[PDB]
Amino acid sequence: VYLPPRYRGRIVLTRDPDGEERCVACNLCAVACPVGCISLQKAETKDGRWYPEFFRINFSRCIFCGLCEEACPTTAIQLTPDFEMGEYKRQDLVYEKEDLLISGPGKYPEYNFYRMAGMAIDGKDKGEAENEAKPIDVKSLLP
Amino acid sequence: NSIWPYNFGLSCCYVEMVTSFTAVHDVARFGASPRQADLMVVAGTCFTKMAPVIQRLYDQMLEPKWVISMGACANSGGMYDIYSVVQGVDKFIPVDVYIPGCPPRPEAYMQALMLLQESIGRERKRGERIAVTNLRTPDEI
Amino acid sequence: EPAWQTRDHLDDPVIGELRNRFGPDAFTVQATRTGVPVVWIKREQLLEVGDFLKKLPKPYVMLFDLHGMDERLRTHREGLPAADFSVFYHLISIDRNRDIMLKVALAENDLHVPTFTKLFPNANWYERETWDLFGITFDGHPNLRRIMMPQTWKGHPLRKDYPARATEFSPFELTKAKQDLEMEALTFKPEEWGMKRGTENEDFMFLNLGPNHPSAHGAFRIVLQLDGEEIVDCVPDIGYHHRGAEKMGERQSWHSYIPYTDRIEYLGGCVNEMPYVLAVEKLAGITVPDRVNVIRVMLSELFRINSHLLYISTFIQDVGAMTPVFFAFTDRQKIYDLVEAITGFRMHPAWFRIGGVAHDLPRGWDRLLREFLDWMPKRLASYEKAALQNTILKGRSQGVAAYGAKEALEWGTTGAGLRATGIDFDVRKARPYSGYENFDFEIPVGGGVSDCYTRVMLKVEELRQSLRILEQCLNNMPEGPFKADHPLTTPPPKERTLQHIETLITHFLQVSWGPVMPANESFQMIEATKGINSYYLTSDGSTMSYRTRVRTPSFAHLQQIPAAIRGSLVSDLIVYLGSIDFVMSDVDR
Amino acid sequence: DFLTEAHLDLPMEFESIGKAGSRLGTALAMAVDHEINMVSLVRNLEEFFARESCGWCTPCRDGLPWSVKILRALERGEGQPGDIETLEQLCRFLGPGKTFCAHAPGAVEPLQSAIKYFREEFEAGIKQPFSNTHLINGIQPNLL
Amino acid sequence: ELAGIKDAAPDATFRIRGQKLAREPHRYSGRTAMRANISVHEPRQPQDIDTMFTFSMEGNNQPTAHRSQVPFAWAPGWNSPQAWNKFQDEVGGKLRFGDPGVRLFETSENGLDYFTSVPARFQPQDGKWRIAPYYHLFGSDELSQRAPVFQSRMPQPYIKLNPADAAKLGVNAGTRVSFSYDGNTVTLPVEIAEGLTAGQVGLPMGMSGIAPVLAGAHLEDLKEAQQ
Amino acid sequence: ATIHVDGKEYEVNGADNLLEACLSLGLDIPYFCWHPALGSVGACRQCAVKQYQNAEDTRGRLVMSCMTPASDGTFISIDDEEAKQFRESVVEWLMTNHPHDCPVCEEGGNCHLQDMTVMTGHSFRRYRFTKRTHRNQDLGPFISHEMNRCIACYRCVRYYKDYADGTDLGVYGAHDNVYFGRPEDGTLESEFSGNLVEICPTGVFTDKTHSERYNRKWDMQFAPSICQQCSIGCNISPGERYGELRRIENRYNGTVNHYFLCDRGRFGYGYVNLKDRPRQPVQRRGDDFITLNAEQAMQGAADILRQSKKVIGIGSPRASVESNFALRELVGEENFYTGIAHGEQERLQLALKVLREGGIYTPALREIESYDAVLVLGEDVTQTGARVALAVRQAVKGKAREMAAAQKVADWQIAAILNIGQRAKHPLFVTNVDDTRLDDIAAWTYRAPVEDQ
Ligand code: SF4
Ligand code: SF4
Ligand code: SF4
Ligand code: SF4
Ligand code: SF4
Ligand code: SF4
Ligand code: SF4
Ligand code: FES
Ligand SMILES: [Mg+2]
Ligand SMILES: [Mg+2]
Ligand SMILES: [Mg+2]
Ligand SMILES: [Mg+2]
Ligand SMILES: [Mg+2]
Ligand SMILES: [Mg+2]
Ligand SMILES: [Mg+2]
Repeated sequence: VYLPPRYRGRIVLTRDPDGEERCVACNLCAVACPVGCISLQKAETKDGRWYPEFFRINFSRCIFCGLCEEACPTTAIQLTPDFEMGEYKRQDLVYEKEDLLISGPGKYPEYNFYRMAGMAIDGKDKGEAENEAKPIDVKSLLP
Repeated sequence: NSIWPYNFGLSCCYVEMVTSFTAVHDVARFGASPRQADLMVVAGTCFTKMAPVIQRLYDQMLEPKWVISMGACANSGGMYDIYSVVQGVDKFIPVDVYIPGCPPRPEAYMQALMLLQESIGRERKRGERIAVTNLRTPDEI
Repeated sequence: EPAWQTRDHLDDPVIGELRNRFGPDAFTVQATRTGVPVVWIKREQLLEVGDFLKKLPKPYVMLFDLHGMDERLRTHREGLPAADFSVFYHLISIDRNRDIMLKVALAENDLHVPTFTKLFPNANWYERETWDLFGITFDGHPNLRRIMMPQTWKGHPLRKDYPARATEFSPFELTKAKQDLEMEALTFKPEEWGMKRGTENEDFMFLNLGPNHPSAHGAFRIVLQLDGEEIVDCVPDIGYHHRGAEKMGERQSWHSYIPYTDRIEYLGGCVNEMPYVLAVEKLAGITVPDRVNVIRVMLSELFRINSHLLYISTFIQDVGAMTPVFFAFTDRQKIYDLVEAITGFRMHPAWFRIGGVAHDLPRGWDRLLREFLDWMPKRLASYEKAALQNTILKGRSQGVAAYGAKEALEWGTTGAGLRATGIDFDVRKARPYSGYENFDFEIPVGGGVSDCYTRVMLKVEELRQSLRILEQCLNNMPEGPFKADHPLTTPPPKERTLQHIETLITHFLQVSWGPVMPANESFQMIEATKGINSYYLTSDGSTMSYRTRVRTPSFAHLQQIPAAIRGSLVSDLIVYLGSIDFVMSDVDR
Repeated sequence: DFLTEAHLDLPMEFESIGKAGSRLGTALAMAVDHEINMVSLVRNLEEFFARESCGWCTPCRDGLPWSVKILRALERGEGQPGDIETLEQLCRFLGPGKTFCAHAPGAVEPLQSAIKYFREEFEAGIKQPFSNTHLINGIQPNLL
Repeated sequence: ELAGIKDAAPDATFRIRGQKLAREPHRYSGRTAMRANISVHEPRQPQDIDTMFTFSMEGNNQPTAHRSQVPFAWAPGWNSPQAWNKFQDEVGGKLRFGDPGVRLFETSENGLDYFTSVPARFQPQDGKWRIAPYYHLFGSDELSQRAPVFQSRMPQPYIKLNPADAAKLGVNAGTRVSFSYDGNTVTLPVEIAEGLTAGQVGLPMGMSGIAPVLAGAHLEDLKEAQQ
Repeated sequence: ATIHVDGKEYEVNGADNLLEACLSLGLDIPYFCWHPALGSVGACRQCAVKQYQNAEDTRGRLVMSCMTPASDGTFISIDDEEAKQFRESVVEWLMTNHPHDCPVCEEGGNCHLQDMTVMTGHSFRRYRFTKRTHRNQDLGPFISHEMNRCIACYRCVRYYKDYADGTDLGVYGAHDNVYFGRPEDGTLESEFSGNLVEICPTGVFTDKTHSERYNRKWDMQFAPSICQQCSIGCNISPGERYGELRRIENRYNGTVNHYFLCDRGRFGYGYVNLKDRPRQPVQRRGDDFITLNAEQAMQGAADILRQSKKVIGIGSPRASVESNFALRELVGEENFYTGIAHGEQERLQLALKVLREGGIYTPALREIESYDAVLVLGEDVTQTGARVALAVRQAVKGKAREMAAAQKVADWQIAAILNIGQRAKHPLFVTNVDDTRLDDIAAWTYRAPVEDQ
């Protein structure tokens, strides 16, 4: 069986070129879902990094529309060509981040949202984003 | 190794697995009613009107009976959390094997038959899916 | 004119006639973004305006749609009479390529309207459904039973004050609804279903034909009244495939509702989301580029070919004898592979977006479509000649359930039912939509009678034209965007929202709260795989629809069945059901 | 506003120079000789008018730096199509009444007045294809 | 006397065009998955027989609705707090259709008499310290102080003292001090208060260990911490 | 009092600006720096509407809605092509320097800048150059600080300093490098600084108490509730998600706390999320605790209470009108004891007597901003009920408004009203045992014992 690169398949969470997970827990995929089968909570790493505390997707309701993947602004969640096993209890069809978080970057290999964002994390400082200038202090001498 | 499925597919799930037998062992080689059935396959949306029909077709078949709930509409409601749809076949029928998708591929039904017959005679499948580095980009064919 | 601007049709020869015959105060013409003049008639002048429209130089000879609307909670209703509920009648005329939408205002207490079942006979089921979903009674209806919900229902779903979500499951109510069926399968009284009680010496068996049969795409529970083995009267019993899809449009934003449009009537992937997307584009004010138009017509042609192949094969096989055209299903799978390579979803693609399309076509769709257009034509020719030279088909299905232009007009029949009587009315050619006008394809019609054989032959030569449209699409696909640059396109082209803050803000708000469509009303009528269906959206200025009315064709095609087969045998009814292209999800929405 | 050599004979008073397009300010003229690139001079003026502003109103505070950056790119040779048409849009939207004070209406007078008379020296800097995105890998760009 | 609390808000069965008022935005997310870890069969939405609101979105929250109890401000295109412009008749004015409150009493015709009781001048007693109430916004409320966020914000316990009376003892600016009011012997640091009248001591009212009832009472003995 | 907006003819109060009147009529004009409580300053320039005259001037002039008097013979047009383009370009200029972080912003689906960017129909970036960046400050344990997202609308500074009299927040720098924060890291001293989380249109000032356990606005579940940390009835709207109170937002009430809360009420809500709160009725069988049902608890309690020689009840002054009553009914009228000390109650019923039986009108919380003189005799109003302190602060600025209205200055031009005042205030005489927070504005403070006061 051959499946198109097209996402339809089994939702999956990916990681950026680094080791860190892509998701930033903004809830843009949880609200765009027609069915309402995504439910997460944002937690904050020590320095500044947003990440999902728990991520949970009800696969007994998911219709695999692909609206979630289309809404995610950080390319964290994607639809990959593979089907879920048909579980026995229906309770075991609720995936909880541990199951979903893949080891790789998925379809888009080099995109790093936090290289674009303007807020500081451990990696990048205030003036180290993409197309950004070093912060000029108001107490400067230059006019 | 003897199952004669009575496919109760209502909605687009039915016409999606219209060729379910293709991936079958005993059927399609002779040697069709719920009165002599062993396996019921609920595939389409479970409406508040078809529910008595489904329940009576369940009580007509005899006790060594296993029901498979295909699709995301039979499992739990669906995208249709609406006033006229029962929110899952398991609300009134004890399901044995669930299958996700909208609609699921015939491979899913084949694998469901195998997985159910293995009950008589993610955690177990997580390592493979969890750790895949890269995928084919959506730009070719 | 941008082809979507709010315009009242005061320069339309029909409102001038309505003014000449009723005076310039009997109605108020509303300015909408539909293509039809919306006049607000009074309840008392309804039956004398409808008949006047029916009797004209070039009359309005089809009632296309008739449903209510709940206005109790509607802020932006300027230029409209005071109303709580309202019923609208969209009358189609064919001799002049024009439509008109009458409207009647209603109060919550005095909630009733005279019945249209005397002018246009295809208003029986429409009024039954309007009374089922809204509490609007119709004074003078033959029988006004609930058609979509069971008779034991208590509320009226489509009202505003009715929760649109499933309620706690009721096992004892399921128990009662299951036991009472098996018990009261005892007296199929003619009076409740309107069957006049027979003669008491004929077959009073009242066979509830096919509660679950593969000929009809669903339960459909048709009830029969036979005298010998003839039918003398039959009433269909629908409602068994009704997932609330018009009330769901009021719970989902303009963007999230697209998968529901796909499920409205399966077998057609993008054919069903084309009218919704074009109607919400009218509501927004978007004019998609040429590339989007050609992409949409290519996808809808692929799905039309798919559904036509399935229908032809199923009828040929189900008549009793057939050549092993096992492959046509193989070709269906092939088309599905193409749709999967393009949209990524195969079945229910949910590809069409507001103001464009989800992705730009894949890099290798050219060869993918060219191999298909080189593999299909000879197969279809074989397909056309085997279905014609098969005399068993021309014997078992010829003159089985025949009606003429008059009946097809008065029962709301469209598609291949119509257009086989000789009424060359096709939406692609009459009212071109989504850059349909730029293709060369002749619309096949029939001569006089319209029976099963003629309908099937028409759907057969309705394939070569779809293949010609596909070949033209492949030969000249314009270069340009796949999403119209417009502040309301949904959502903004990804590669920009991933790196630009304005586009990110737009995408954020459009997928979180939904796009804000300004207050207005829109309508789009297309030619579906089986008949004509259209979306009549009403935006109250919010981020979701205030009302979504889907006119599906299989409704009227099923309503016509009792009139079409009276004095015919049960096998005639079976081949009739096998010939009218209909789906039960299409019927019940 | 800049003025060419033809306007050199009109009397130095408010009405005459006001009708000639320019405006008599402190009546202390400046003569720009041929060896001065106009884009460099207008950049030197707009960077003063942008760095010397205050922060109160958006059109000045946030639009003068954009003109400064466009002019730096034009004098470096990294202009792009839509630059001069973006500068001209700044001369209409920073005019009198659109900003809180008169600093920006006068700040954008030499710019438009140099564009009018010497557009060639501004176009000569546009040597790039407009591009603003970075081509994310898995997304196909929206074409034109 | 409370006959006016019946009009403070409409009772249950109050509907807006049949609909009851909504507690959640229309696009409330994660409805079939936010309770999935406990059980995948989602429960019925909770029933609110008490009031006119529903614990769901199947309700009504429109700017032009004819009620004065608004759960939140949202209008199409105006997501933020600025959505309160659509809910008031004139922006910055009262909420359209009035404001949700009923004064129980209205000003009387005739007033009280003059209270002919002037208190005598405060003369400080030797060996007794009248407690002057010092109230803090953070930490002076019984329930707010329990918030783990106010622990960072609330001040440290202290006992303010007049310099003329801090120097009268040996205590200086930060020395702990023990004092007895009842059975309890509290020991708090000392801060100098130049504005406080001499024969008084300050105490943070409400702050744990000091009951607000300790306002006007006099602690009988105060001395150094006796370490 | 009869303006013409886009051909239509409306009736407006001719005493307020065109932005206020057009927003009261239901029309949609974008605006960042106007606030219906802080007057109008023409800083952001984003509420531009074309203004004609003669009803036949076909070439009007762009003018800011919030600064034109909206007099009788006024002809404007919100939808003019030039006005549309200017309003759009005005947000484009703000977007030139914005940080690509909506996903990580504390306020998505709640941001006013997102609303106005989607409203002006701007969804395409022509800017190409670098953005200016800023370093943040530590403002306290309540509200955060992300100066990258500032659009320099001046609402924070105007509110915090001219309205609430903060004295430790202002603007620094100039020329597109402007900065709004504290002079140095440290906690914000003002009691009413929480309102900066909603006064600021962008996500620069966002509260930490919600930022820790965050949830987008749509996910929240609100209900009309009343602040319970103070004697005033400030109308709040607390939001819940995943079964715990996430934040407390302000709920407009044009008679009590129109737009502003305290910090004790906005941030002191964390006592409902405690993990030690009682969640089931338990019984102490000697030394052990056994969890009971609801019916079990009621049956047991009634069985023990029915065998009692007398049952008394002690209600509190923080329950509700029913909870106390309900209890009163359970124990008898006689056995119901108000859970406050004798002296705590005597001077509570005396205050109630002064309010009821004393023929003097007790103003609402917003009517306090309309009184000439104030005598705060014995109360630390800032620390006990602080919204009354903000209302008094608004009342003492009344003399500047009188001086401005005597010179025919409109009541929405706040800059001119303040400039005409020049630290001239109505008399206010506070009185307390020690210094207060209303001494900077008071004419004289009396520091003395509660007998000398
Ligand atoms: S999956 Fe995507 S949209 Fe959802 S929270 Fe993570 S980054 Fe946001
Ligand atoms: S693809 Fe599945 S999980 Fe994602 S939005 Fe659609 S239904 Fe929900
Ligand atoms: S699960 Fe999907 S394909 Fe199957 S019946 Fe339901 S909506 Fe149709
Ligand atoms: S135009 Fe004037 S007021 Fe506006 S920012 Fe420039 S100097 Fe300041
Ligand atoms: S302040 Fe508003 S526009 Fe700016 S990043 Fe945050 S949410 Fe987006
Ligand atoms: S910090 Fe906020 S309120 Fe202050 S100027 Fe910037 S955007 Fe406006
Ligand atoms: S003044 Fe402050 S503490 Fe008192 S009720 Fe209002 S918000 Fe709550
Ligand atoms: S709101 Fe009027 S200038 Fe900013
Ligand atoms: Mg309750
Ligand atoms: Mg005013
Ligand atoms: Mg920093
Ligand atoms: Mg810091
Ligand atoms: Mg500083
Ligand atoms: Mg903020
Ligand atoms: Mg009671």
